[PDB]
Amino acid sequence: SLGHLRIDVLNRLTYNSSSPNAVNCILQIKMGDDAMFMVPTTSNLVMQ
Amino acid sequence: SLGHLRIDVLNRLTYNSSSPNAVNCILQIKMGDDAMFMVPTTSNLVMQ
Amino acid sequence: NVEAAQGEELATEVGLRATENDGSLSEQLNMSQPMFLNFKKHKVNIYAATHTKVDHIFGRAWAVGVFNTETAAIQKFDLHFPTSTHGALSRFFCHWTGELNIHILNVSTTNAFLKVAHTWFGTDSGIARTATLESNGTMIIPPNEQMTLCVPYYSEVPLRCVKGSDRNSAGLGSLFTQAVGRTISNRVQIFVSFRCPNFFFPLPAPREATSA
Amino acid sequence: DRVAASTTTNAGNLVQASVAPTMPVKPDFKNTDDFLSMSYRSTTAPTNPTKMVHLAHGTWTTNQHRQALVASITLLQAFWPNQDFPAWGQSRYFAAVRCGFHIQVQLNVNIGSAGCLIAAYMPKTAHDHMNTYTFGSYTNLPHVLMNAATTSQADLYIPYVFNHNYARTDSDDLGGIYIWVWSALTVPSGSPTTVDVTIFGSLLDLDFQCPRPPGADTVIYT
Amino acid sequence: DRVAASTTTNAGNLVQASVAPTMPVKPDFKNTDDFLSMSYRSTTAPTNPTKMVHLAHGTWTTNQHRQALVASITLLQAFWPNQDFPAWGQSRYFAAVRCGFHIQVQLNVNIGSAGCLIAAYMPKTAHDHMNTYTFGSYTNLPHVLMNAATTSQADLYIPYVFNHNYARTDSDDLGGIYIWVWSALTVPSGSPTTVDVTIFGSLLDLDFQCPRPPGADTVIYT
Repeated sequence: SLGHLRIDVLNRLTYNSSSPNAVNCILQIKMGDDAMFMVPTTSNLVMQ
Repeated sequence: SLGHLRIDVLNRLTYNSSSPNAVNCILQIKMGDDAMFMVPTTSNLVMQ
Repeated sequence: NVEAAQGEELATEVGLRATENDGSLSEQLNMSQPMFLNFKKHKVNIYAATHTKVDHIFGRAWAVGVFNTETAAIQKFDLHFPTSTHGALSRFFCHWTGELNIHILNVSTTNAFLKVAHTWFGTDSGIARTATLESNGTMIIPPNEQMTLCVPYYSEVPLRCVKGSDRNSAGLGSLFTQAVGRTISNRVQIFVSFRCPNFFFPLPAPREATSA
Repeated sequence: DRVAASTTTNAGNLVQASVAPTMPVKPDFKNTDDFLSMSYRSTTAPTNPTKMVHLAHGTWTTNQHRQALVASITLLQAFWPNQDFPAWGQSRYFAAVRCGFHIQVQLNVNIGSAGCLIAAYMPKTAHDHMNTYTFGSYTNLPHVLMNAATTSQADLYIPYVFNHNYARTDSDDLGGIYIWVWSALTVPSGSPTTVDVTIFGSLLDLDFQCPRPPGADTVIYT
Repeated sequence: DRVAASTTTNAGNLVQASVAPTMPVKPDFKNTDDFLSMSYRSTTAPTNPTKMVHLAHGTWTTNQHRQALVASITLLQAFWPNQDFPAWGQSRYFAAVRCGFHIQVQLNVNIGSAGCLIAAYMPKTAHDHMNTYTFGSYTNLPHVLMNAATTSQADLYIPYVFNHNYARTDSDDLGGIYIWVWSALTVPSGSPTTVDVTIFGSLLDLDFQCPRPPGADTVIYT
């Protein structure tokens, strides 16, 4: 495991009458600047 | 006739709860930069 | 203006040409082909090398003949110019002179050496010169192996003609082989590739023969 | 009385026994009209097919979940499906297209709604199969994200990208822009539910080649 | 997030809350293709309507006397009466024509026949009435005489000549070329009687203006 990331509330969402009740969010992992990969190897998966 | 101008919807008006349902619009014809007029002439109209 | 163009002198360029005066046939090669207002003639080389050049095209070899040899007796095998392959592109020319490669491919279930020798003159030079092929340029080929040996041009006819089948001057050669080492079912396959050919004079494009 | 040749565009004329041409007395062949009865620039006519046009609007509502498709545009067949479009008449002759593409996605969201549509670009040979692609990875494509709030317009320029050198007009060969739901919209009450989406396109770097009969199809690359 | 305007040809786009555009990695927007898959010049497409076209052939026989009419062409409506002609598709949009004209009268007479046709040019407001004109005087017009013997082709260039500044496409406004019998032909026997006449036209100094709906007519000068 690469480790947990936890997302918690500091301040609850404050919704207005003209405003939505709850919002939908998305996480994305972008690989870094310096990231190397090494020593190519086969795997059992198919089509990838 | 000087020709039609048509005004149509690309995207319907999106109204909010704090926002009006429908808006009132106005067309104005401004005469151009270079527009000349020519050869003055009387007409049958009155007061104009 | 931009679109239109006019004569009356350059109507030669717009494609009007009198076939009755051709000059030399090679003079037509110099002729500038006609063009309208919009065409762009540009020579675009996609490959560095040219497949069109005589030197390159006949570099690719082609397969003439297959036979198994179970007998040590000297094998007469005659080489015609290529038919039914890209070698048939050479069918435009009669007179041909140049040295030619021979790729022979030895297949032996039981271990056998096989020998290759080439003679431009046929079996009969007026005497039977086939008594032993050792002295005529023999090159020995190991079992399950192949070699690229090329034959120099030795002929009493300075120019071979492609078309004719006449054994004297027409063919591009006649090939001799014999197995050694007390074997059978020694099977060979032989490939003929030209090297820096010189083709002289053209002929019309030959008819496909359905009736042979 | 000599040989006179005449060539315009594709056509050409080789005449024998020609006669010298005639023109009215004191002719003036200068094209433009000065003074001008038209304010337009005389390069209008050939330029005209490049004009930007409304393309394939779609309606994106609450109910549609993620990975759903709002609207679809087949790129190269999009600019002249009908006779009404400006680039149609001149594309009804020439059979090939080298043209580049400019597409500006128009969108309007009433302030107080939240969600995203994604405008991507999928070339034909890619478009052949949707089933292969993970959804979470579509951002690898040339694209632009569109936030509900604070985005009026999304401007993306697409260079010509396709297998074959030239592409057939009447076909789908350039592939097309597909607009996907990145996240559901969230509507407070009361609000209009349907958020209308209009893909307002354009075209640039115009090219045509390889003449054909007006109505007939012709194969080129295959 | 600022105001972004976009203008191409006639259309224009004024956007608020714009987003910076996107392009594929290492884009190359150069239009032309090198190496070339097409030998044609890329200016072909806009130039194409200028291409010279067969126009309204006619049959001139023995029986027809002098002052008779061999064939008739209504000039401006001549280049796109049908959908087949090259200049049609692009003239089906723009409603006005400033264009000049190039018409080359093609004719072939079997050696040993004698007679003449005259190729004249009559503008519209002239064409309204034939009845006024003496025949013997038609040579005042811009024209070319055509001898049976020793004339292959007759080349005449017509500059734009008309009352109004611009002329309507779909109408006859430019008038037209009318070909008349200057003297009867004389045929020895045996010979083919009918001598076929084909007016092989063209167009130059192309111009168009004043956009309209594709199929609808519009008044301008009247």
